Amino acid sequence: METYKVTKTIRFKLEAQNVPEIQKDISGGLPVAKASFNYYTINKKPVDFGNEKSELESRLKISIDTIFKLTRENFSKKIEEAITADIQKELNNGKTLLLGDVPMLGIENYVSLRQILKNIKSNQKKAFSDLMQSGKNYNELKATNLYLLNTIEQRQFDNYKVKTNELEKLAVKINQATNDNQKKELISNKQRVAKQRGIIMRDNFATWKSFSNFYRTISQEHGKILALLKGIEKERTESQLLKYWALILENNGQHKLILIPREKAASCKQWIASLNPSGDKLTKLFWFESLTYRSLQKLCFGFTENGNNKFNKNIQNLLNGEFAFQGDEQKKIKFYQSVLESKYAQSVLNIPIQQVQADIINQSFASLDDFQIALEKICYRLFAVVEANIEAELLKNDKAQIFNITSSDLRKEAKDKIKSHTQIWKAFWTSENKQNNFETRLNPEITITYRQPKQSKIDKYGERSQKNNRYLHAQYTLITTISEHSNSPTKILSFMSDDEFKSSVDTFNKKFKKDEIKFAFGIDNGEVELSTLGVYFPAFDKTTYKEKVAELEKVNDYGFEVLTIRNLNYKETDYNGKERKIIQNPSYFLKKENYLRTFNKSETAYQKMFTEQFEKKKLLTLDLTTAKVICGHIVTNGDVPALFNLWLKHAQRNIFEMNDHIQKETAKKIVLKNQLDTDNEKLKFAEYISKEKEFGKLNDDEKMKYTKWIFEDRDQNNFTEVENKKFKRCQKIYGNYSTKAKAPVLFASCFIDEELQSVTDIFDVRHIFKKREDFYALKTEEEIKQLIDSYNTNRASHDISNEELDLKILNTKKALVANAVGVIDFLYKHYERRLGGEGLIIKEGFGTGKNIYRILERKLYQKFQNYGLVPPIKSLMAVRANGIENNKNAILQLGNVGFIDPAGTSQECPVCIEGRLEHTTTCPNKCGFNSERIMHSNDGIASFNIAKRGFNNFVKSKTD
RNA sequence: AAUUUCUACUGUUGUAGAUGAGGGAUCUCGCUCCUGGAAGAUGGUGA
RNA sequence: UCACCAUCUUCCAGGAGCGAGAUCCCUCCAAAA
Repeated sequence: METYKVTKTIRFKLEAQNVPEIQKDISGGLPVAKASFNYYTINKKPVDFGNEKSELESRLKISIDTIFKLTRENFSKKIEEAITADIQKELNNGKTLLLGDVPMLGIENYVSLRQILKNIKSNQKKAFSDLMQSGKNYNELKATNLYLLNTIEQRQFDNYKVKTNELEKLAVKINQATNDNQKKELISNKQRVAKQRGIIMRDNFATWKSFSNFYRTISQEHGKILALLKGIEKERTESQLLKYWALILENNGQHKLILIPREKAASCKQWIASLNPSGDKLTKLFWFESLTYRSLQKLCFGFTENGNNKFNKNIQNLLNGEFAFQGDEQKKIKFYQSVLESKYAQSVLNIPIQQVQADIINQSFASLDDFQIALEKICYRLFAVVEANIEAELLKNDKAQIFNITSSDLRKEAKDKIKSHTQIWKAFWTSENKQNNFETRLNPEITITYRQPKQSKIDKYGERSQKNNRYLHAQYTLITTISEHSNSPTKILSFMSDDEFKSSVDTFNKKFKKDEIKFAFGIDNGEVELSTLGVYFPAFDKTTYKEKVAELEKVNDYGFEVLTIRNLNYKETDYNGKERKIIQNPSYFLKKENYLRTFNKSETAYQKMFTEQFEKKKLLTLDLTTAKVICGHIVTNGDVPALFNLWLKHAQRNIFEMNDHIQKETAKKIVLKNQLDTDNEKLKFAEYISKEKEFGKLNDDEKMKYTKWIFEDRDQNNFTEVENKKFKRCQKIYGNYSTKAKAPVLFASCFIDEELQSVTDIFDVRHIFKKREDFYALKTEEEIKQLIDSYNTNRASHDISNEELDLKILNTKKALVANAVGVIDFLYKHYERRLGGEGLIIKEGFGTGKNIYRILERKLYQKFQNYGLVPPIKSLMAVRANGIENNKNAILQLGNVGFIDPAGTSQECPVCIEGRLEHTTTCPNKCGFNSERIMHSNDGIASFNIAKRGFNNFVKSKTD
């Protein structure tokens, strides 16, 4: 399908060769210099600007008389007069009524409208509050000046006073007897009490409420204008760093940067243009020139109204501003064509006269866009010169400054696995690009950043350590931005209104035909670990159980190949006398080349190794948790350690905040256990894992049954379907704790000063830690327990702040999701190629309404956006809406992406549906299904079910 | 504890993923200090 | 029994200073001696 004007920021390492001027000025990257490839774009000198402040001031000097006309709210004349009377008080001394800003805006004589409004608001509430506390009556109220409130009904305040009274009563209960449990309880109640009171006040008070709205109104304009000012001022850098003309020099397969002083710029070009156009004399020079549709606009119009722009002065006859071109694309296009056609234009706009003439001037266009694209399409020009001795002449005369561009990839051309970003940069220079009319486009703007090496790793840690690493040094980082598929419509769905968006996206969705679909994936929502994955094909929809099972027996025909690690413990010794462990990075044992260079072994040994250490399988599901791609291979257990780190930190954070829960001076004994015995603990736990709203509807016996339904076998605790359904609805976080099944979990209960079997605080250690077999290879459970035990009491162990903890976690999350995105991308390609069609990525519709999952959602989307299978959009998380509730048939579609309802889960059998089932266990209905040689675990059945339903919903979905 | 990515693991030239860049307004909720009022426990005030 | 003082504490309201989070919009190529 089509492609998009995707924009990608990119960056490279800079090395100083000669910086006579830059070095004069020489935590994170710091801007130091900004430069452009376009000799015209430099000419926007800062001085080329007026005193914009004064004009904006015209928008701000509101008078008292207009204020009531600035609001949608309706006020009784008496209320309006009172506001005016109040304002008259405030009208004293200062006269310049303003929005409110830096005194530079309006001089100290200024008074903020917002503040005055906020003032009055505060005074009224305060006055009212103390009246309340004093215990006066309605008549008292009426005799007061509370214009905002004295209009309040006799009825209403009754409530409020009563309620107020309630707070007083409650307060003495808190003044006295100082019992925590009840005091907390009491505080809760009061909080509630206050909640509704606010509701009451907020909602039931028209004058108050109205005014509230009024204040909430005035602030919006102030906010809109303030954004403008900030933008303007920030952009309006009086001494803006943009002072250099950017050039490109190539030499010996390496590219160099050149920055020229502005003053010298002019003359430079002159000298430049006199040289030969082509050759193979080693040294080469480059520069950019182009004209843009967007610039035409700003050339043809703009300052025109100001009487400044001299271009339009000379073409007045050709014309009536841009706005005059109302509902007529043929007018603008022909207008423009004339402009171009205009020799005068041709005398100063550096354009391909011949080319423009042949295609632009000569031809007509169906729509404005078409014209636009062509313009910039052609306008983009790349110039080259061949001559030796160039750089010294530039240095000798032009006082130029030069930089070197470098990376890991650059410094070895002679290899295959180049990083994805470097392709772009490389591909840019190629002739084929030029042949295609500069498909890939370099924006004419660049950035230079400085980054002081971080102290923390310098002195005693890498410097004195004599390490190989180069973070401790000074660095110059180049920031650039590139385009893809520029020669394509700049389709934007962002700016649409309500009804508009839905139509547009639907039109988009029409691209995909129901018969084209060949396969559909599915992503489970399970929180036991990251997630689980499945795939489906329509052919599985047979008519009878026997047909379905037989079809399901063709995994050799439909499945995907996989490699599995045999022995994790496996390790070797290299040619340098150090142990390598396979588990830590399998690649060293996969890619033949690396193996040889490391271990000095022969081809046959490699072959024997390969065969012995691994296994091959074909499956219809997968464990996404640990999955990674290596050298075009899928491995379940590729990266154990990534998970491990995740959990560990997981543990660290939750435990640390538990102790740091202002647990001051109280012996909140935090005890770590592998299970829970008493009902008090169990009941105190199930609450954490259920919705309080639905929890309150359970009785004590139901609460007891719920705990048994959690911590006890459900095959013997004969709960009813309604009980199960109620429990499922109560369930908040999906999980498993069946007795001590193959995923044992810990617990971090917190006794209160002793083993008092009545009250406790228990975070589900599902937030803290879980145990898996695989980890053992890394560390022994005893070592694992000892380590974590450090957390609970060892305060000194917490030498690092949260600011680090959080970002470590956040980035750890990023890494997993990145591995995930790799596997999913790989798979998609495979099937596509294998079946010659497009598939559907169906995801459990977890959203804002209902953390990784959000992340997973996002990054997934972007990997697919470069493919153009999905619309362009503001931001996925600012899109989603209703239509995702109470329907097993519901579906939301965005391109090939789709969201559905979470009703129903693993239990539904693939074949007989109704029979509850577990992986490795035969169907209770004896339908004939088996999961022995088709899936990997229990979770696989779920991800199979979700796709099955998702595809059925998609076909059911009808635009008809 | 080799990095445009120091972002992941291993590790002085590997496997993956990386648009992102900058920036700002509004609104809520947590924690400290200040001013006034409410309201409460003592000891002196007159039976 | 009542006006004020002594003492310490709870609460609300209002103001300032500090911290976290949702939600939205913009930025990323143009001139004459």
